[PDB]
Amino acid sequence: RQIRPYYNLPSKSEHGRKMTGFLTPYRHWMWKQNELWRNV
Amino acid sequence: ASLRYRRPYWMMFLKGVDNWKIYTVIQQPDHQRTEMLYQAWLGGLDRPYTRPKCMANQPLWLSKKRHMLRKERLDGPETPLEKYVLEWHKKFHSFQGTERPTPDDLHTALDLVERPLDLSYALQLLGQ
Amino acid sequence: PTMVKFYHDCLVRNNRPREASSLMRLAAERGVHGYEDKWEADVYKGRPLDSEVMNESEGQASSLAFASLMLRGDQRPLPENLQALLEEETTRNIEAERSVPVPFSAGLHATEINSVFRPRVYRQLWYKWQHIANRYRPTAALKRRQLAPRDSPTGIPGFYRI
Amino acid sequence: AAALPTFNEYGQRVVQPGAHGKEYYRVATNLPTVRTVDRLDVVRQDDEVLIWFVGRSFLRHQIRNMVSVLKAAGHGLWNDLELQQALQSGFEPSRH
Amino acid sequence: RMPRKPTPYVRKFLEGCPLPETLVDDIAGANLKSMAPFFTTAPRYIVAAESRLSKLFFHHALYPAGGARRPCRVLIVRGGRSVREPSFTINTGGGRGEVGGGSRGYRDPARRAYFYARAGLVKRASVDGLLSPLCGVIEAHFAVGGEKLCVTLAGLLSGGHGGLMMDDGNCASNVRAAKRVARLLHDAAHHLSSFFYVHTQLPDSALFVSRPVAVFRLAGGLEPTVHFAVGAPLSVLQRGSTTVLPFGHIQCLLRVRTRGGNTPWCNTAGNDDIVEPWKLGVSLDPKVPFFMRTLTEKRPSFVHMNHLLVRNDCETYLLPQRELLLSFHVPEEAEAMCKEQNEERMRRQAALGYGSPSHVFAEGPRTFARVLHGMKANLAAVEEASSTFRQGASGSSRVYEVRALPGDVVFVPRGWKYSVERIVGTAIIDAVAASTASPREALRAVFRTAPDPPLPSNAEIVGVEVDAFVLCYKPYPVLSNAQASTYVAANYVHSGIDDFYAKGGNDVYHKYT
Amino acid sequence: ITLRPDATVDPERYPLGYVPLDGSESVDSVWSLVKSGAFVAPLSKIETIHRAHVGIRYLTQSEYPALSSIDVVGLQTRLKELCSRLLIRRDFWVLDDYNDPELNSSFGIQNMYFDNFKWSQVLWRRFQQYVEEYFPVAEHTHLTYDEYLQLLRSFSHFEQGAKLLPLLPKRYRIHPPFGVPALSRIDMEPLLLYSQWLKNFRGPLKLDAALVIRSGCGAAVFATKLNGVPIVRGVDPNPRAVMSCRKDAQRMGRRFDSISFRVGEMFPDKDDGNGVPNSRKYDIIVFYPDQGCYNLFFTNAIGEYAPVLTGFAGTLEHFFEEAGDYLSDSGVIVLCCTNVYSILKPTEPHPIEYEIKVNRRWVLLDYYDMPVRGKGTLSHTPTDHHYRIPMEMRKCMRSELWVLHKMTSIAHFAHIHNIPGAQPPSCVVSHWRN
RNA sequence: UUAGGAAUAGUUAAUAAUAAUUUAUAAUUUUGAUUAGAUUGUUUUGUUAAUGCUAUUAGAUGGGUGUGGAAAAAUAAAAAAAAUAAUUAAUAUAUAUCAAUAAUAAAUUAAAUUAAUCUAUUAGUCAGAAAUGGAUGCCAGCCGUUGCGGUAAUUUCUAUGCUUUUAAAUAUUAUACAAUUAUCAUAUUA
Ligand SMILES: [Mg+2]
Repeated sequence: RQIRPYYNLPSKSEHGRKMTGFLTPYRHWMWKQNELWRNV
Repeated sequence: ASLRYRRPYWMMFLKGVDNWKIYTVIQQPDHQRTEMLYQAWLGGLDRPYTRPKCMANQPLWLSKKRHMLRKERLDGPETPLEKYVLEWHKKFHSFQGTERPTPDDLHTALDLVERPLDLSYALQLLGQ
Repeated sequence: PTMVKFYHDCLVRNNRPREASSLMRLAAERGVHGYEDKWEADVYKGRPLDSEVMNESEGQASSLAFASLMLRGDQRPLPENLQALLEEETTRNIEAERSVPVPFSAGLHATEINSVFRPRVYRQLWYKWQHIANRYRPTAALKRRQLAPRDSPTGIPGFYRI
Repeated sequence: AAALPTFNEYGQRVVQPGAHGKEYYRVATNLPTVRTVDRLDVVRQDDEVLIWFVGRSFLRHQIRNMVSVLKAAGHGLWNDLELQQALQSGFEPSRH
Repeated sequence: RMPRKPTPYVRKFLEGCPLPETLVDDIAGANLKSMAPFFTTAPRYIVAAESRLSKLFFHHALYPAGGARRPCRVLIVRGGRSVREPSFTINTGGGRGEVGGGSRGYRDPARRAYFYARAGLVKRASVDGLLSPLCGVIEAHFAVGGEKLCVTLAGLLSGGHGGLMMDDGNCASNVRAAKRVARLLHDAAHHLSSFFYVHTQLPDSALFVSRPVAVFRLAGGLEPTVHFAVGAPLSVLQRGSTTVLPFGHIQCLLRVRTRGGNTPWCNTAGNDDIVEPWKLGVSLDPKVPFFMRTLTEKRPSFVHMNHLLVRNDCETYLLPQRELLLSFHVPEEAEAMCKEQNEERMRRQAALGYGSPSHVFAEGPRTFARVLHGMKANLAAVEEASSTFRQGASGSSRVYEVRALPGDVVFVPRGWKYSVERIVGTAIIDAVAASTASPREALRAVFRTAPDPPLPSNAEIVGVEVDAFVLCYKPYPVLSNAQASTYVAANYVHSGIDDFYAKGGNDVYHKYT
Repeated sequence: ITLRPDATVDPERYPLGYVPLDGSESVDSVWSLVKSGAFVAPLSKIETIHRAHVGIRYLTQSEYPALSSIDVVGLQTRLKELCSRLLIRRDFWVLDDYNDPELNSSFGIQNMYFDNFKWSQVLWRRFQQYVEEYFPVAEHTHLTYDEYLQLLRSFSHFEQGAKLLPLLPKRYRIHPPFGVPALSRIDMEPLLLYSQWLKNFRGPLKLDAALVIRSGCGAAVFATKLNGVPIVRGVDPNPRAVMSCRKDAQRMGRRFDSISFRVGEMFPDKDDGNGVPNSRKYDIIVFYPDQGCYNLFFTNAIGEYAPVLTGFAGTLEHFFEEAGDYLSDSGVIVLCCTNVYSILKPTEPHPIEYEIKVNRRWVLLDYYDMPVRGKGTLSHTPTDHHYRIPMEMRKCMRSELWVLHKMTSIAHFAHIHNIPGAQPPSCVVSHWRN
């Protein structure tokens, strides 16, 4: 399941979900680290 | 979270309708009478008409006719500027129009200003 | 009430909403059972009859050609050369939509789909005077294994057979 | 109600001869048990109550049973339903 | 299939009646399918269920499907109060994100039940427990000379009026706010101990600043909110250079005591030295032996001021803190609008001469006109049953008495008058003794839930209590003839509500251009 | 009930005395009519009065929430007042959704109890004659909908059985005719603690002749025969409950043979001195009293020359006085309560402890308690409204069990009080003397 | 597969024929059809010396939406469902704890699932004598709706012990002795 942290981009919309899937570059970097540790 | 299997396939990517649950049960005879009485309530038709089975909005030929048949909100223009506003809406506010206005056409609307009511019609054309 | 159920579906199928709205308006005023809640407003209140327009069209002349055209009140007609070119646009557009077949109908209206009729004698019932054209009752009225137990015959030979 | 036609546990329709017309439209009693009590008063005197029965003819132990029914009603044991059901029960020709 | 044990008998097929989903949708207010004509002024009670009442259903509760023009009903919602925590951003962690925004409503209820096993002292909860320090920091702001307290009360009136209707000509707001308190103190001078009710803004002691730009927060740490409230909250301008008030939409219903010159107690009373008139015959025991009635406090004796709290500029959401009785006086415009709408629908839909029977539900073929006349007569019977007729000054209107509990939401429209009384307890009246005399001599058991009232020219301010929180919202739009003629509720089952309340009404050409 | 329209609210607009429904208005609109004193009866369908019955009982509990003991007594008084206004007509077969003989569909609670084909063909007529015994069509022109719902449940007890689970092993069914209160899941657990107590204390105490007081449906009598007590006799002031219980004992096989049912107010007669029925002395006397919300609250003293208590305390002092005349020596009494007398009435003292400490006629031999495990109605009088116990009252209720013996029989039970883990009073240790 | 056995059809084949304007001496059925009744099937069950008798609960579902690879789609305690959510263990659910509502009904049938000391173990046995434990009335008083009495009526069915067990039905005939009551039926001829 794709994790939605609290510090993602919030979608201020009353017609749908309140949080998007747009990350932070720190989240991108740590996801790359976890990707390498799974790649082994 | 898609409505691919909850509504018919012609309602794919469909947004902005009044209620898309209406157009799934149109073919029932209690709702088919309601659709034909609504077209008579909207006017513009000389014969009884039902919208097509795979359409939720009005068709492009029918919505163009009711836009052309619609009486303008300003009736009986006194000033030649107000006659130019009615020419502005027939040219630059037609149904599914393509042509854009011209800054020379804005100069024509700004040269016919006589009364202070004409400036409110002219500056609202400047905002468009 | 059986006559109003059939005659409403025939006028809807034959594209007559003025005759169908007047039928629901008539059955609510006469006190027909099942139709006292369905009462429609008359949207054709100012419009004349359909046969009177065809009689007037064979024989004010600008309003004679556009007497059939229905307007909301906040609508105005076009010039007579421009409106007549617009009326032929809607004429060729309506027949273009009605000529396209619906792909899973077997050439039938939605009134014809799943409309099998046998009289009330076909499902465990006999003559009554008030049931003129009575549709036979569904198979969920009499379940098997509630009238007779398992491996025992029930006295309904032709019930579930449609 | 029990003699009316009903489907049994095997589904076949059975009907008892009680709900036929001969046994259905049957009067309750046959014996002259319909009696008159002209006056029945419960008067609270000092330290006691007095139940007065004024009537031309009485049945066997009728007054002594009505006194027990009134005593049970004085403790609050019956209602409008049970008194009417006991009056509709009628005569019982059995000691036990 | 399912494994079923074989039996040599017939099988029972049950069609057993469940709890109707339409019933709980009409009770919870989440039906969205009921087309109901004949708009009335009787109030609507809605039991708030778990996650069943939002702004989408409350918009249809205000404007029903019949084509209404104005929300002319008082809406009581049992257990609909919400409590919001303040939200803040997290500086630490993997990034910047705002948390803390959450609603305590529908899960943490007011007045938790006290059942325990061992003149008589019982344990109860009369005040709302969540907002009790928030009411405490308001009640302590008025705690104490007397003139400083009088100008503190006059300076905190909401909008200068405080809900009171008083005629004021050629007068500014700051002098009118003092003249209203002077009129109240001149009126309450004759009684030894009386009370009055006012609307009051939040004081400066209830709002504290937080450094991060500038954040104002409440003292109790909790915010009384209504999550199903539609529209925008009322913006109040701060005077002291006019800026917005940080919590101007949250107001208080203050009860102020005057001086002039959690333990209820129950007692069983006895007496020393035709019962059922609705029943035809006589019974050996009554079918209903005892009655239960609501006990209210005493109103002091009464020219006389109006003493009615009217909000003509905002929509009111009352969140009671104690058991209150609200007597709503209906304005003339709402009953006139309902009368003209019902008569318009009757002359449009029912053109039959109706035959003139004896009563409405008589023997005969039930036509459409007879159904409409029966529904209108039942609506009139509901209006006559749940209301009373009082006198004015010359004037007479419907008065609806509403029992409001802590935790409820009472939506009051603009222009509706109401008087506030405090519910003190519960009495029991037996039907045998009440047939011969007044029910005051027929009291059997009396529970006094409010043991409050103590007994230690002009009038002096003794104390201040917060009986309710007044959430003021911007006035909801009144539809015109063309807007109500084209208003369809099926266009608002998903969206278009924030556009309905932001813009004025709805579009006349909405979704058919 | 036959209405009197002259004493109603609006005899001009509604000359029949009631406001017909027609199934169009909301539930809170009907609830505002009932609160003002107007009678409500359906016009066309039973579904309109069934929807008005469920919603008014739900709206009344929201206006008067059960927050303490004094709020349940007020809610039971308010619900009894409002539900009497919700009427149904006497000839309920003229309504639309009573039965449909062609579609085999009907509305009402009879679809929970009976079959579709069985109701719409034969059982609509048997229920029509079932109401005529208790409520005739002559004397009554209208029925309260709570009485109509109880008649449909009592017709189920007349047609088929009523299992007492988990008191009876799945095949013994009782048939309470009408007006006899059956037991719910909460009413079963004071008898479930007693059945486990009687399973273990039969033989150490040598119980043979049991006497059951206020049997009602006979559930306390049949539970004693399951544990092995040979001679049981029940006393019931309802005469129709006595005839039904002895007919169920014949239906329940050959292991219910020495069971007897007599009509008596609280105890047997004990009037004849020449026939001497005093030789039949019971060694165990059981009492399972009913605890209604109106009866638990209004307990007070009445009477000048015969001063007596009323309510639950007056029912206990009737049991605590005359039990010695029917008990043998070395015999016990068993009281099955449910701790609602202390919850719904906490200001008054304990009525069972008032007999032991003050009157000094009985000695507490044993006491047990067990928390309530299920939910449902508690001591439901039949023709009134249903009221299930809320959660905050259910978690504090306990199924009690009181075992008392005579003050004169201390010397027999003296060695029982000498065991470790027991509670002897100060009077039985002075009579033991090592 | 039917204790009392007869007809059936959107029909059979050919075909330059998708989407049959034609051809034919067409097709099923007494070797048992179609229809009507009963009806998921299944060396899994039970029994026996038994190739006998007797049971069954895997499933599927031409008009709800031509979407989708496939309609199986209006509801299932897992089948973990695109970042290692968690992967030590046992409860794995109540506790997703309130709420209209009823045990009518649906299953099920023992043999520890953490530790904080301490109770576990039918009966003073009933060879047959007891049971306010069932069923159960009758009668003329010289004779009127007064409701006194024989009369505290007598007989008839019983549990229990005694899971050494006793009464009710079925298995195991896979054979039914003769002569009769009744039906499915070849006349024995150089
Ligand atoms: Mg050929």
